Amino acid sequence: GAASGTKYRMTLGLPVQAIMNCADNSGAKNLYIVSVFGTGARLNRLPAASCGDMVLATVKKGKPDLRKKIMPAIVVRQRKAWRRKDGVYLYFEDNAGVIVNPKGEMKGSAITGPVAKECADLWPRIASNAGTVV
Amino acid sequence: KFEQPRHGSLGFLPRKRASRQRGKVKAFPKDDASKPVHLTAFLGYKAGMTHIVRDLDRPGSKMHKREILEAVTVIETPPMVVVGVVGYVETPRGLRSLTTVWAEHLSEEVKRRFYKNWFKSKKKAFTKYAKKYAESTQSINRELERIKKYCSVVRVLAHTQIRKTPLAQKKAHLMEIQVNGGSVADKVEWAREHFEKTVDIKSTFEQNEMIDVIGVTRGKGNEGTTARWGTKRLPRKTHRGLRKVACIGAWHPANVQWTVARAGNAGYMHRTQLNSKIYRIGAGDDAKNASTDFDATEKRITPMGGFVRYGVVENDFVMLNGATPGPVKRVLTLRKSLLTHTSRKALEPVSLKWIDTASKFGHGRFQTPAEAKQFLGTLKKDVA
Amino acid sequence: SEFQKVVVIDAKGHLLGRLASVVAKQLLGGQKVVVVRCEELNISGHFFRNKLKYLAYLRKACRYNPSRGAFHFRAPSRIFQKAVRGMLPHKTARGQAALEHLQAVEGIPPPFDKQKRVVVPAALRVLRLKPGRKYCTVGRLSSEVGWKYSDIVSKLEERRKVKSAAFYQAKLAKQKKIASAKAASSVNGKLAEFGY
RNA sequence: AUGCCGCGGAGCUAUCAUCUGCCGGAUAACGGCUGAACGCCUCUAAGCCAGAAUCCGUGCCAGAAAGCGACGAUUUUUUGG
RNA sequence: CCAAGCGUUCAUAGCGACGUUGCUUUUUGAUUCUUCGAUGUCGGCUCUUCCUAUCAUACCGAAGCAGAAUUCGGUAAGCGUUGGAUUGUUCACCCACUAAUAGGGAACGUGAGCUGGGUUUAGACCGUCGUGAGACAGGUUAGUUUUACCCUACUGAUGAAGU
RNA sequence: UCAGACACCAGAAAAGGUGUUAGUUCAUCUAGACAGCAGGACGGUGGCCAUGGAAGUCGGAAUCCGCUAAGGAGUGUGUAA
Ligand SMILES: [Mg+2]
Ligand SMILES: [Mg+2]
Ligand SMILES: [Mg+2]
Repeated sequence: GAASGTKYRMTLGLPVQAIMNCADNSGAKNLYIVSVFGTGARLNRLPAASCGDMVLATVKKGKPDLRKKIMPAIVVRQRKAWRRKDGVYLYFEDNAGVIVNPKGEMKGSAITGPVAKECADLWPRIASNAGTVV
Repeated sequence: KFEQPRHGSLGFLPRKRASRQRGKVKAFPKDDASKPVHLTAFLGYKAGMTHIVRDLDRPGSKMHKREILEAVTVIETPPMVVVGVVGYVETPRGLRSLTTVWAEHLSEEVKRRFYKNWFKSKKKAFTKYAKKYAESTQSINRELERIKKYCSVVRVLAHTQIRKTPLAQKKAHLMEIQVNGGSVADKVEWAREHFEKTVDIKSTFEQNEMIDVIGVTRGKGNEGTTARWGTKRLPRKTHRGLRKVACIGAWHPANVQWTVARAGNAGYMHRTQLNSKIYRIGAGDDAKNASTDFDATEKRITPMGGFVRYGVVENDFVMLNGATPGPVKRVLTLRKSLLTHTSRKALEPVSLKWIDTASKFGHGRFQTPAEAKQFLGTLKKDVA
Repeated sequence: SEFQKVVVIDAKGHLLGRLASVVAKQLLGGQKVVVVRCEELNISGHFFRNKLKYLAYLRKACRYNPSRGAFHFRAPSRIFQKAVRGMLPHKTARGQAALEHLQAVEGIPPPFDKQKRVVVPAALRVLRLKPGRKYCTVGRLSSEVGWKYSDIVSKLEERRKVKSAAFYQAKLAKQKKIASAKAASSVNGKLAEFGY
């Protein structure tokens, strides 16, 4: 919400309880998805995330200080292929995210690996620290 | 407790098989006498689906001036032949057909519609009516005059030229197409002048027009509630099956309610889908049917190897965006929109950049025979 | 003292239930009844209250299958027919035969516009309702609960009234010539002594 | 008892894929107009407007298997009509 | 309903005792009218519908610059009312998301629909009790979940003709 | 906009209604009743504390005279007072 604008529907790849790599240098390695922002009401349906989505996660492996707490995170890569409006189905080798604060500013300072264009356009702090985009 | 919306719409009941195949216009557009005389509907044949690339013209959108890929449906629409006219009188019990006037000559394909075995019959369908037409030509004019005096609603009887398609069926499809426009007398005069005459798709609809498509959906046979209504799969442990509804009602009312999902027929149902946009009205007489201002390659609208289970589209066609009811080769009714469109999406002019003509019988990689010959060079069969 | 085979009743200005009870009794006595202009019937009480009564009627539907449910007819002559049916033993053959001897219509369709139309004084609004008591017309109630033909009936009724006025004008002129040739007759004196 | 593995057209299928999903009338709460009674005042007394995701329709589905219409041809020189 | 009063000031913005008039109760109880030649028993899952005592969504009203926040205040049930840790559970509290995570009825909706975690007194262990056989405002563990092919209903599927 | 419709009987109350009809009381009433209503409403006194100014018309404490149809230390409008 209030990232830079809007995002098209994307095939969700990361339901709740999914664990994705931490793509940043914040000290974490193992983001565990607890909730997905913007998720409405649907009986039995798991909240699920795609690239560019803000989630709530905990760190399972990494610095002891980062663990045992809920923090916001943004998905930057996913393995489930999704469809761009230009008809291209694309996907990454792994699932990764970066720790952010509620405003969308990165907790870390560098991002390893590529970053989806949808995530980059929505979150400029992620775009600043991104290397290759798509 | 733990609320959820009900499964499926109570507006599409009963889910029986449609009593028809053709596709019926339930409501024609409101008549405006200020406009010229025109048709409000057309009949086509679903040839198949492909996809296009076009540049989106939508200010404020992230994809503005960017390329998008869209699935489209190709409907083969050779010109229809006007063979008659029906007048309807407004009554306090609804519209009533006052009388019907036919053309002097009817082709064989439309006369096959009046028979179950045309071949074995004596072909006596309009033979006495035809003689009336050429005796004095006075009962025809009287019947037409009565439509002018009475009959606030006028509809032409038009049939398809199905023999021009690759379909095995020889019996043509015939429908009443309401004539909207100026004055009942002008409707009748327009109709009489078009007896035995063809009306083609470009005289009915135009590029970028928003229309409705009416057809009978794909047959599915019976289906249990899981697929017919989308109910949740019961657990793996369930004795006596899991593709059902667990509780089909309470005590009191001591009856199964009409709102409970039940196994039954799941297809072949009548549907009118709104707001299909015409992306192209192709012409059957020009060899650049599938060419664009950006793809100059001279190609027509038939994929490599032909439309699967249809054949070659050699006639006029329409290229609606998205999907339509029914399978390949089912006759589809195209109807003028009952709504008014002023949205940017509805009003945007559509200019295609590229139309896929690769084979749909597999993962086809060549748009044309010439492209295949150039990429592969020569083969063992090609040399000799 | 009306034992005629068929009577045609102009329903305009009659109160629904009072006309319904008279017609129902006549049907049970073996009289064929035609009720025309059912859209001009009146029901006492203001419009909103009578609209609410139909809406409450419209709620009553079979819970497990409304296609079995009470069938709510919206047209004015069907609203009248329902009132008459409720006053007949319609689940018996005698009641069914009585009901079949009724024909209720909107407007005055062509069989009946050239026939004499009578009224029922026991059911006339002007005689039965106190002036200033609010009342509604059935055609208006019907049009707001789904009846579709208020406009076509109204247009056809204006056309019928034009023709009827022409017919009446022609009959007025013919009766005038007969009355002139009648009052000038010498036999009027001997008819006077008999009250004629 | 489909031996096993890769790819695998067609078909089926995915909120794992794509398409499409209106505007008219009467109202409630409540607010105005002409206007009194109770010689003034005041939405009310009769009435006229305005007015909600409400209600009723158009639109969409079924089509009365005992609701209906228009139209076509009417066992062919045997025999029936 | 009453109005002593709180509410710097104004008894009823919002609070409001003592009394007094009603509604409902899904509370055990009371009774013992139905059922003991037998109406399967909690919860969960699933699925539909109804009520309104309105959490959200629509439109309105009052207090004070806006901004908001409350009265959801008045109509109104059209349309929604979630993912988890736990509770066998009902209830409940907790982590979250969400526009919002409102309350109820349907034989305390729903077992020839499931499941069988609860209950489940046959096997067995313990605590207290009992001389004992054994007992229980208790705890624990193991313990078969039958049948539709009839009528109707419901879902779909054909169908005779005197006109 | 929830009428009511016949004992037992199948529901009802306190309290209220510018609903509607009908009747009572105090009393303003040819000494000119009410609303519509033209007017007047003298000075002590700008009553004592209150203060940047507060002369009724922003506050504390208190409610008097001579005359007249008419005067009280006041309902206010607005006024920088
Ligand atoms: Mg669940
Ligand atoms: Mg089992
Ligand atoms: Mg294919």
